[PDB]
This record gives sequence, C-alpha cells and structure tokens, in this order.
Amino acid sequence: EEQMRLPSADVYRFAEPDSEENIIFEENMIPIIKAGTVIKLIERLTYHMYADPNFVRTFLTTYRSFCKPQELLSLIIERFEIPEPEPTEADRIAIENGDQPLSAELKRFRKEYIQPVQLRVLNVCRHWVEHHFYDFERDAYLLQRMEEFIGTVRGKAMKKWVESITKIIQRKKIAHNITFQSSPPTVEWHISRPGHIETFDLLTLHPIEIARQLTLLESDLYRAVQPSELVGSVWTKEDKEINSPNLLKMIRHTTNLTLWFEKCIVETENLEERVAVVSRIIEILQVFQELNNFNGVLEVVSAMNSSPVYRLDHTFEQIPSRQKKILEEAHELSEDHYKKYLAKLRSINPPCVPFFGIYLTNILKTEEGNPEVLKRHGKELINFSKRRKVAEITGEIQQYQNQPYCLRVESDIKRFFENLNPMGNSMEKEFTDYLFNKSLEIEPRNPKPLPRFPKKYSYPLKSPGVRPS
Ligand SMILES: COc1cc2nc(C)nc(N[C@H](C)c3cc(N)cc(C(F)(F)F)c3)c2cc1O[C@H]1CCOC1
Repeated sequence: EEQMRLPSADVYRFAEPDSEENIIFEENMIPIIKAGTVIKLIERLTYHMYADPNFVRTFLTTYRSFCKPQELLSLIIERFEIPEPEPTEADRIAIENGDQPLSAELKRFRKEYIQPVQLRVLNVCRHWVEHHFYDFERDAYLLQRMEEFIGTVRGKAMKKWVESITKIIQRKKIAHNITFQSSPPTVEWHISRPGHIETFDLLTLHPIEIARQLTLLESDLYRAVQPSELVGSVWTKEDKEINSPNLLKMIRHTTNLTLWFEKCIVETENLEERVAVVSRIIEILQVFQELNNFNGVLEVVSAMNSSPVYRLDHTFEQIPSRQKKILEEAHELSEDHYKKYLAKLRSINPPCVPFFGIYLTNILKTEEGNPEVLKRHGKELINFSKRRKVAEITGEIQQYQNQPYCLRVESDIKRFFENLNPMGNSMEKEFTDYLFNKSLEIEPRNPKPLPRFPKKYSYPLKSPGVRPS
C-alpha cells in the first residue's frame, strides 16, 4: 500500500506534495535533482525511500551558495521533528469506545517514514561534522546548536549515530603530524648567509631553495583549500569572505609571486643584471618542474607572458637556448585548454602541486551564464544542477592533497615568501600599467636608442646552478 498518510503542512512543512513549483528532476542523464526549493532539497537530502550518498556529498559541499549553515541546521532539526498524522475518524471512534485500533497506517508511518528520515538526518549531521567541520569552527553557536540537538535524540539505534557524531566532533576539536617518507636533502644557501634575512632576495637566496620553499608553501596553501570554498564565490575571489579564507590566501600568493617575478625583472634596468634575473627565474622553474610543482611552473609562465616581460627582446636574446626551450615548453603546457598540462599531471608520481588556476577557470566557465534559479508558475527554484557541476570540478582537487614533500622548511625563507607585497599600496591593474611603462623605459620601442643603466647589485650575478651541493 505504497503511499502513506502524512501530517499536514501546517504542522510539518516537508509534507507539501512534489510539483513543478518546487522540484524538477533531470531526464536522459535514483532521480537526479535539477532544481528545487531549499525545503524540497532538504527533503530529498534525507529521503525515506533510499540512501543518496552522492546527493549528501554534493549538497554538503555546495549548500552555502544557497543557504546559511544556521538555516540548514534549523531545517534539518525541523525535518527531524516529525508529528504523527491525526487518527482517522474510525480510529478515533475505537478510542471513544475504550478499544485499541489496529493503527496499521500509523505503525507503518513510524516504520517506513519516521525512522528512515530521522536516521538520514543523523547521517547528514555525521557527514556535516566529518567533512565540513570548518562550518562549526567559524560559528561556535552553530556547534552549540548541533550539540544541543544531538543531545535530545532518544532511542538505542539512534544513540549509536549520536555517539558517532560526538566522537567526530571531539576528534575535530583536538585536531599536524608530519611524516617524511625519505630523508630530506640539505638546505641550500648562496649569497645570503643563513639567518641574514635583511639580504634575502631573488638572486641572493639559492635558486634551489627558493623553489623548495615556494613548493612547500604552495603545497600547504593548495591542501588548505576546501571544495566548498570554490562554490558560488568565483567573482569575489579577492574579497575577504567567511566561506573562502584559504581560496583568498592561495590566489593572493599566486598574484604576489607572479607580480614579484615581473617586478624583479622590469625594475632591474641594467641589461646584464636583468638577464641574470630572468635566467634565475627560469632556473627556479626547472627546480619547480623536477619537484612536480605545476602551480609554480605556471606562475613563472604567467610572469614571462605578462605584457611588461614578454616584450623584452634584448633580455631574452642573451638567454641560453636550453633555458629558452624550457620556458617555451612550459608555455605549451597551457595550450589547447591546458591539454599537455593535464597529460603530465595525470602521468607523474606524487608529491606534486597541481596548477590551481585551471579549477578557477573551469568553475567560471561552468557558472558563466548558468542561472542561479529556475522560475516555474511564478515560484523560484534553486538551480542545483549548477551546484552539482561545480562540485564535479572541485572533487578533482582533493585527489592531490595527500602527499607531503620530502623537504625541510626553512622558517626565514618561508616568512620572506609569505610577506611578499610587490604591489605595495597599488591595485593590480595600475601596478601592471606601471610595470609596462618601466618595460618601455628599460627597452624603448625600435625608433628609440637602447639606453645603458647603472648596476644596482654589487654581489656575483653568477648562479650556483640547479644541481644539489
Ligand atoms: C601566441 O601567443 C604566445 C605564444 C607563445 N609561445 C611560446 C613558445 N612561448 C610563449 N611564452 C613563453 C612563456 C616565453 C615568454 C617569454 N617572455 C620569453 C620566452 C622565450 F624563451 F622564448 F624567450 C618564452 C608564448 C606566449 C604567447 O602569448 C602570450 C604573450 C603575449 O600574450 C600572451
């Protein structure tokens, strides 16, 4: 007798029937949700007929783009507190008479509807604290509410779920063990002597160590980005937003490093010195490549491709062809929508730092022109399919967040790279305009004579090379 009698929607909001006004499924693609109201999404999230692990994962990764953590907690609590449908007139008559009605439909509602749903709400809670504990770290009150809620749950079966959720919450509160599979190589130094932080610069630190420390820094920044940080947040990447601290830190780093390489190049007006700077940056790229740090490789490429750097024909004329080949092949990684890059990424062995920029590009492509909502019969439905497509892209990022580099952190170098601010107080566009004008100054366009500039560095320009000592 499949369909059951449910409480009315005036006492239980999840009891409203499915219609085109509140839920749409995909066809020619378990029914896959294309769109729906938040109420309908939450109902299907904790659906009585079957388990939906894929929808639970996707919803919990993407829900902040259409619903607040606090609102979500209210809705699942609401979903949990199921009223019983009022007795039928026939059942109520048996009660008048002092009799006990069979209550077949009531027993069945408890069994096939109340228990599967309450259980699925608890599974959602468990998945929530395990994979998205950061929601609770950012909002202490959210965690108070969750703890208070699970503490009111009664029943033996259910109490195993409450125990699991409690266990997780404790493990997450307690929680950085670092495991070297092999013995890390000796830290490399060049002109700047260890601890002499005031002299730290592009040419004074060892090319090898710059590349190792930037790889460690970028590996940590990449590993700290949660999938959910990339959902409904792509056009405000640079803004300090509560759902995206690690996304912001990663992008800031990439921007600062790329603009720093550029600055180091165009602010070195002496040709011989500028050639040494460019050559050193290609050396850092070589070491990035041997470290499988594709994020670093592509940061060097973006810098070498920027309008201020790309036009420096006299600088690049003095670069060894072996170095030019390296940079030329590094550019080819990005051609045909990163075709060669994806081939290398998928063929190399870990520790690696995947190029992060590509995920932002693809998420932007997926979200561009993709409606936030669908409108049916004047009502609004959340476009869940848009959220699902972003989640498929973010799922890829996770697979390369599990191997530590066998490399020793150098605290002073690390701090130097963490504190890079090439822009000063300038905005990016204006700074790049300034860099472009500096490019014109150091290498005037054809009619104009090539001026010769004073040296700004008094230390050897010769590189120690990319081979360990
Ligand atoms: C059709 O566009 C492009 C084709 C390119 N093809 C290749 C083989 N490499 C490129 N760049 C590498 C990173 C490079 C840069 C510099 N500065 C010097 C070298 C070299 F080693 F050769 F000297 C190599 C290219 C950049 C392109 O376009 C960019 C610049 C304008 O806007 C977008």
